[PDB]
Amino acid sequence: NMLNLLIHRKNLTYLHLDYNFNLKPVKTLTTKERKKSRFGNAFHLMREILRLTKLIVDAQVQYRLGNIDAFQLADGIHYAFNHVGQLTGMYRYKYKLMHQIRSCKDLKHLIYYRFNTGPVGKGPGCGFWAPSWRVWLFFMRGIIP
Amino acid sequence: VPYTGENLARPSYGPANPFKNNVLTGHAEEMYISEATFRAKHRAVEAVGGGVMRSNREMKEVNKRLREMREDKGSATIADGEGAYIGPWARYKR
Amino acid sequence: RPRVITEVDSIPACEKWRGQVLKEISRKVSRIQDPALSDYQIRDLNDEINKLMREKHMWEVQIRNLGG
Amino acid sequence: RRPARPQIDPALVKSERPPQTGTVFNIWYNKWSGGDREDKYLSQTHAKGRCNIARDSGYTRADSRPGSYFCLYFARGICPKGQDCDYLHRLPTIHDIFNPNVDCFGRDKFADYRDDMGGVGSFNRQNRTIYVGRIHVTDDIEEIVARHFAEWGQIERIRVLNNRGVAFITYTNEANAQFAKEAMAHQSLDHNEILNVRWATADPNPLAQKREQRRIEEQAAEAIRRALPAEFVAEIEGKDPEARKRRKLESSYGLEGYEAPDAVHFARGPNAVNPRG
Amino acid sequence: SAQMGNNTKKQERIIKIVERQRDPMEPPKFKHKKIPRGPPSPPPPVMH
Amino acid sequence: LAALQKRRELKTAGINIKITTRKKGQMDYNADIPFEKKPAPGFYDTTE
Amino acid sequence: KEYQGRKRREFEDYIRRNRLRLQNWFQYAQWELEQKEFARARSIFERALDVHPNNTQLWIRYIEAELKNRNINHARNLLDRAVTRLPRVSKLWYKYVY
Amino acid sequence: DFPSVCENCLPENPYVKMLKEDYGAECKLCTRPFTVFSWAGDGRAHGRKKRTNICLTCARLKNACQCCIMDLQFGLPIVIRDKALELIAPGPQSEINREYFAQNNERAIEEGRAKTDEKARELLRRLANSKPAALPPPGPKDWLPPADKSIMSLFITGIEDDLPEWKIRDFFKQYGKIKSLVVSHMTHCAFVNYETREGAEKAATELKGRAVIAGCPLRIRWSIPRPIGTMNKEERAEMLRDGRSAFP
Amino acid sequence: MPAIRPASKRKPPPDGFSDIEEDLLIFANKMKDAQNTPTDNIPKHQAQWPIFQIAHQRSRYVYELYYQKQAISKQLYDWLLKNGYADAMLIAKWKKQGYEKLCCLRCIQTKETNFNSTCICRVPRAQLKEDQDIQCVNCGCRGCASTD
Amino acid sequence: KYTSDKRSYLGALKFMPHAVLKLLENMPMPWEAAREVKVLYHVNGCLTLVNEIPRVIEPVFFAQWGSMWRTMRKEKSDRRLFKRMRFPPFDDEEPPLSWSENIEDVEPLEPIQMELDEDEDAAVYEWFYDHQPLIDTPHVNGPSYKRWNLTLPQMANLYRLSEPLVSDVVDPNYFYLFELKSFLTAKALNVAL
RNA sequence: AAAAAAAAAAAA
Ligand SMILES: [Zn+2]
Ligand SMILES: [Zn+2]
Ligand SMILES: [Zn+2]
Ligand SMILES: [Zn+2]
Repeated sequence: NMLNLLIHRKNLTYLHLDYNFNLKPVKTLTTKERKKSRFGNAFHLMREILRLTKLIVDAQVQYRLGNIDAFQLADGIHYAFNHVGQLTGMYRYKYKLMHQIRSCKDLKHLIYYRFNTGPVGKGPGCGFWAPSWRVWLFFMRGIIP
Repeated sequence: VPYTGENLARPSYGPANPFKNNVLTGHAEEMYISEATFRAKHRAVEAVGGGVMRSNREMKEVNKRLREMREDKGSATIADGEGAYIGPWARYKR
Repeated sequence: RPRVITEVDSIPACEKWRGQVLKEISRKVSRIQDPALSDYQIRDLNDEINKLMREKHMWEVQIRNLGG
Repeated sequence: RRPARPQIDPALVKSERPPQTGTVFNIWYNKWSGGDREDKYLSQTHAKGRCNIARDSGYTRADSRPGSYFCLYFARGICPKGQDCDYLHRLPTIHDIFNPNVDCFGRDKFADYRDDMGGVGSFNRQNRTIYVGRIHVTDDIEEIVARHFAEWGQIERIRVLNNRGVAFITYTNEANAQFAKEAMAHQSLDHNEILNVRWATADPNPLAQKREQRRIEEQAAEAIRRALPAEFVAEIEGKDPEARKRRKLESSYGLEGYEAPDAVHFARGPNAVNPRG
Repeated sequence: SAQMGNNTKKQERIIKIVERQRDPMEPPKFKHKKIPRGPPSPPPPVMH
Repeated sequence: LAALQKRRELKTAGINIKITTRKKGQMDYNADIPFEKKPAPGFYDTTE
Repeated sequence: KEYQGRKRREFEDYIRRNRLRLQNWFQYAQWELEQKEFARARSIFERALDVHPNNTQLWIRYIEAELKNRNINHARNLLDRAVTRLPRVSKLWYKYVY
Repeated sequence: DFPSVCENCLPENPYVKMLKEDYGAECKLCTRPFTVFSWAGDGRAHGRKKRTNICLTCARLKNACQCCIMDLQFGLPIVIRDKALELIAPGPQSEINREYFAQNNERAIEEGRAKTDEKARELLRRLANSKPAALPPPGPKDWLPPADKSIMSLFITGIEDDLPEWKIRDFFKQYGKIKSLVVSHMTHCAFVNYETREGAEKAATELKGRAVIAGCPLRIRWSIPRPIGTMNKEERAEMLRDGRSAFP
Repeated sequence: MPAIRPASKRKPPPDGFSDIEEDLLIFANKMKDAQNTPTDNIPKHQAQWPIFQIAHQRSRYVYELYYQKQAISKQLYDWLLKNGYADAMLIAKWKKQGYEKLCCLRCIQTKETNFNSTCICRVPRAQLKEDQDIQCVNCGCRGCASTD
Repeated sequence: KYTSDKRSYLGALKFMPHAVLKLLENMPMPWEAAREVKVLYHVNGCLTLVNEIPRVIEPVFFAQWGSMWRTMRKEKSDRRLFKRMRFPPFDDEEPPLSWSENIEDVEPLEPIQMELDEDEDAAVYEWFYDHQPLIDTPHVNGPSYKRWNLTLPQMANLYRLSEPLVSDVVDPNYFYLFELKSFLTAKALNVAL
């Protein structure tokens, strides 16, 4: 609602923000409209952080509705914290964040190579999400000021 | 000096003008009083009953008539229907 | 706009028709004010201005008959 | 007595969006956007209620509180609360005067008017004149205007510029003028029309100009006469010959041929030399 | 003091002035206006 | 010029159409003296 | 009034565009003198004196413009100000005695 | 750090609880942000939070209370005082010139630079010397009721510009219920339309073709209601003379 | 725990809960109905009044079932206070001298008013004017002084 | 009706990063079906800040995630075919789900929990999967949840449950020339161990 | 002993 109010106060009502925090033009934009509607790194960074938060919250909502069970919830949370560069365009507005992405990838490798040993076959199912969740909390600690 | 009594006692010479205030409407100065003094004087002016000499028993009597003018408070152990608890949201009859 | 000016009795429709006729008359006067207009062009502009004035007069007559 | 009558039922009174004049509803400005600008202001619709003072008046939860303003929506005929409204639901009387910062409904008055001259109004003109137009042009305009522009207050002067369908109603009270403007806007007189009751500008007629200038002058004179003592002002005009004789005899103070100046004689204070006050 | 006509001595007042509680979330309320520069101080005599 | 002749022509034909050139970001030079700097008084009285 | 507003707008835009050229102030003040707006012309000349305090030509033209409209006491105050500000310019003293 | 508020805007309680907000609003004259002082009026438990509506500099320029915006010497509106006393109004009222003058003069306005008294006496003296074939007298047929029962209007001629509509309305309210009263001071004409013919008959009976309202002589007749249009100055003058001739 | 447990990790309530369970669901359904009450006709602050009223009513039901009638056990009372069936701080004020009929906690938060006052509904009715039907902007209280 | 809120609402955008972090730091663990958190909320509805710090007992947190490691490995071995959830979970044009009409009293599914033995895991059995374990017992300082003390059977049980994620290194001599000082020394000499 | 926006696509 804050992002929508900021869009509507600036009279950019030809931009639609959908509920997964994607900003798309509803029509074909002129040069003047494209120059007026070009948001900056603060708006877009905040939008992408809200998108990641929405993905996490929506995973918990899908668990609470009954559509997915707890193992699917944990695997989805671990997938989401490991695929911020794929599920968000968050890196486009703060590129040092790539470090965090790399960190999660490194953790994933270690976790995955200790998780699939013996009868535990490959595929989805690893819900050990705590290290990547830590990494993005420390990212938020840095990014708040 | 110039705070002694003989300095404050002497007047200003000369005649008086036949034809000052800090702000445009009057004179206002910063003052220091206790919070309780301002609250008590504001209460004495504000409360309808500031003054009018009255002891505890007839004040309780006035409270009793005021309470019986109001609606029934209800029973708090009755959760539904007539007799349900209304409480401080009971209005005064008029 | 409707062809039957006298049949129009609505005040807002007559006012809108009169405003459109006035805008057309102003556009015709602005076109006639252009020096590029030749004798045929000036005659066409004068005829358009006269037609717009007649339409505005009919709309105003209908308005004065039925509100305005 | 009589409680305030609920005008419109709450089932018909909601808080919904305006009719769709665009593609996207702007929620910051609460206005439709998109479409074409040929729509723009479009037209002024017909309002959802009129007022009967003899039928809709009563008491609210405002007669108990001194200083309560009148109700805008009771003046608009669409107030559903009735006796539970926090504002007055009666007609403004002649003693219902207000300061030059608010109207009779409590809305703040502005420095200057708006170009589309309506709204609350400005405090830089004590405007008791309401401009009504969009009247169905007939021959009996004056009678129906005097019948229907009469239940809102006490009226000084209605000049009906007939043929144009325009009238200028001047009430004796500014609060009554504001009440009439907020009550008759988008109403019907005899046929289905939308009245454009707006704030009147200034009558260029020099007779009206000198009337307004004079009325301003005796209003200020009334204020000055309230300020000054009765003997002082009675000497000030000097229409009474006895007051003139009192001025000649009193403004001597021993020295003959003085005729003391008005700064010295008409002076108020503890140290003045006069009966003072 | 005395004002608006009447000259009766009104009782003196004790006024409690408290800062108003402001919403912590409220942005700055008013825009900044670019007003042109005022005239300088009156220039001195030229003592050549 | 053409606006002037069309305004005069419509002025002759009864109606008084209001002319407005009040763009946004525009100052009013006819309301009051723009940035009024009154002359400094001297030893000579100039009220007459 | 439309002509007056357009001329005032043009003159003020020239003044805002280049205030360090005396011709803009001179033209605006002379034009406002022509419609007998003496307070406006005085304000324009005093604003020019705020931009150009020690210009002898501006002082001379403003004293002359005050004199040619028979404002004697205004112009004598102006000459007092001019010989106060620039006591070493003999042109102002010579005009003042003349 | 303290507002300039008159006594009638202040609460009746001698002890005032006041809120203060730095840059709480823009001044209603110069549109500059200013410290707003606010208090609760004597209308306890509902009403309006009274506040300083204009800044202190504009209150020095206008000599007015910050809340009510009326003159602090006579209790008059600022424009009423200025029109009736011909005052200078010391300050520009344009858009940018307001901030320019306030930016360049806020230290001299505070010290009372940049007292009417005598001009009030001048206004009082000026209002002391204020200076604001004839038809036969009416015969019996003017106030006798006509045979047509549909005739309802009462025509009044001789109305001056000083007579308001309300004086006529409550002068004729004592005779019955008035459906309509049209007073045109431009043409000195008036039409009274009652609801019952008995009231109009009583008005004709106890008026007898003549009337005096607030010292103004008027002539009353029976009339079928006809409109008043664009009408000649000579005809207006002759029925004004006729209305004066109602009292010979 | 106020946090929901599925079915097999839920612990049963203490004994005597099933006697008052119907009235507890009456209060719960009253609050759920108070969630869906139109705000279109009333001021914004008036939209929140029934929730404070129902919270007061449910807390008062628990409070006078334990302290006046003593029809519920102490363990059941602490379980009701711990599981959100009654407001423990409002009950704590109700056991004090002078706050026995207090409408809600926010009406005695003196640090959060303009002039460090309580609410006007805390005032005894005798010191208020006649025909003054005050109605608290916090909760709609019409006077909650103990003498009232 | 809410125009008077709008500016304030937009201003709280300035403080939405803390809220996100606060929410993201107080997310329920896989062994909790639901969690209650304390929130500080604006009275106009513009900003909800989770007013909690997720304090845990570190041996308990280690044992709980070790039991998670066991349970997810066993389930990924036992399940016929693990179906990954779809990201994003909801469509872009689907409106946000109301709490009252969609989640509020809905039966939660059972969370990931290792089935403890009633006799072997007797020291932790009744409190192992609580949100704040032993908060009402004298094993903690109080409801502010800041200090813990545990008995020998409890610490033994927590250590046994932590063996997937606990170090087996006892000798510090294991870390000869593989510690922070040697890494910094090798960084100074531009060499790699 | 193992490194992943802008220029630049133009004022009824
Ligand atoms: Zn005042
Ligand atoms: Zn309360
Ligand atoms: Zn309260
Ligand atoms: Zn209360």
